[PDB]
Amino acid sequence: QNETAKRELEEYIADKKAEINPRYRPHYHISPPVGWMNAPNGFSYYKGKFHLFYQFYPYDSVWGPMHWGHVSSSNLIDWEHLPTALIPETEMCFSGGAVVHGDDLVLLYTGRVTTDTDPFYNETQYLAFSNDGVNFRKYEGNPVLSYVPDNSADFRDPKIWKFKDHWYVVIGSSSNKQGRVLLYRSGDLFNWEFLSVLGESDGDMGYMWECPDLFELGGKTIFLWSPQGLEPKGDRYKNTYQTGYYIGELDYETFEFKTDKYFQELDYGHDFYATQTIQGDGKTYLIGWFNMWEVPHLEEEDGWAGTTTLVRELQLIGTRITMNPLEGIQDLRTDSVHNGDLEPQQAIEFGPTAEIILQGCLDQKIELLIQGKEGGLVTTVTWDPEVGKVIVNRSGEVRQVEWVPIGKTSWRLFLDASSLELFCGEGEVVFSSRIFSDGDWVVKNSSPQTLSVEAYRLRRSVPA
Ligand SMILES: OC[C@H]1O[C@@](CO)(O[C@H]2O[C@H](CO)[C@@H](O)[C@H](O)[C@H]2O)[C@@H](O)[C@@H]1O
Repeated sequence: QNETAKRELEEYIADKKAEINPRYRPHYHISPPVGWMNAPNGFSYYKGKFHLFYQFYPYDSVWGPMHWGHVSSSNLIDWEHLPTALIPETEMCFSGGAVVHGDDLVLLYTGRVTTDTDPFYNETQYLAFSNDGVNFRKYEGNPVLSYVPDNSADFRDPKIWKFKDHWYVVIGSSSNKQGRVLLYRSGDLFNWEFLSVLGESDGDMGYMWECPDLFELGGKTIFLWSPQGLEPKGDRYKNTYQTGYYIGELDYETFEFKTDKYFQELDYGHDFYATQTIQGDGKTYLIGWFNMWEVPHLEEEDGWAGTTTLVRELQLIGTRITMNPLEGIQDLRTDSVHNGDLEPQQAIEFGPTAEIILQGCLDQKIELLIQGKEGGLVTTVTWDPEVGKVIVNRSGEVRQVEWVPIGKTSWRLFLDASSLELFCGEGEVVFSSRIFSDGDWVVKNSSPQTLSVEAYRLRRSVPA
């Protein structure tokens, strides 16, 4: 590693840290120490700790020359910052995965380099290694994988896993302005054999397929990815770009992904894009970037942008991936703020953090009004039984979906200094939206019915 380049960045961060307005900084969501965060990267388990990286531009609250930020956790709730894992050189350090080989945590990441031809960039897969889980050195012979079908300039966001005697990777690409994902495999992590175009847009599924993922859940293969170029369709695909999944079966003989290509959005909120998953304890954990491309970031002017979501546990119930907060998220709970009846127009007061478990009768309207103690911008969460929809109105911008409850009719709502995550029922309908208002959260019952509300303040689990 370049000791000069590193030390200079560590001291830029340690100094720039004092200029970070804390007003919107999350208490219990992963945020960059300073500057810009986008897609989470290389979700891994190495030496008794979950490791997570992320697309990181230290020097400003907007996108720029891509670094890998780095955090670790015992419980997937509390996270410590580590030194910047990857600093760009000739290549920007674009998204990718991480896997444990020997004593080593191995990062497989896309290196984007400039060119002087129409695309004006090229994408290949770079290796970096660590034995201490702190310092990362790039492989002398990078890139280890350069071949992409139709010589497409788009070739990014490898998700690597081990099955039998091979590492497999799914990688995002385009061709004739159609999104696609490519399956490769290696015996040694250095030499990569192309297997198949796992899926491709027929025209209606966008021009680029970012942050692909592939894993088993509920006895099925999930292809989870971030397509760009979907048209809004009724209530769906309203965000700048989408994250969603196909259900099917990956055949490890034919390397064919057999699916009906029934697309579903994972998260119905305003600010959900680009996911990572890991499997352990017989569970499937997922985390996403808690922002959206080409829309205002109200925290930008405070010298930072972006958080992750809460880590969610996945299940496949029928045809639906449910998301729920971690079983032990209740460890965040400090003060018990409310229990039982919350009458019409009655309000609950928090600090910057809130957990609310609410139930009403689904025969009548449910509505929460969420706003700062000192007023400012409003977010409303509504059950409208006329249309059978959950509606998150974030400062006038609507996200809504039909909700057919699996079982539980209760909602679990998590507020952080500048975020909202609504888990409806058993997690079949989830909204993740960034929210901003003036001061400590006040939540008012706007419903024409009394709600049952269990409410807590939540402690910090991440740095300022
Ligand atoms: O930081 C690059 C990293 O982010 C992803 C997913 O968000 O792609 C981004 O890259 C470009 C940044 O301007 C955009 O063209 C693209 O739309 C944006 O999503 C990953 O694909 C990539 O590794």
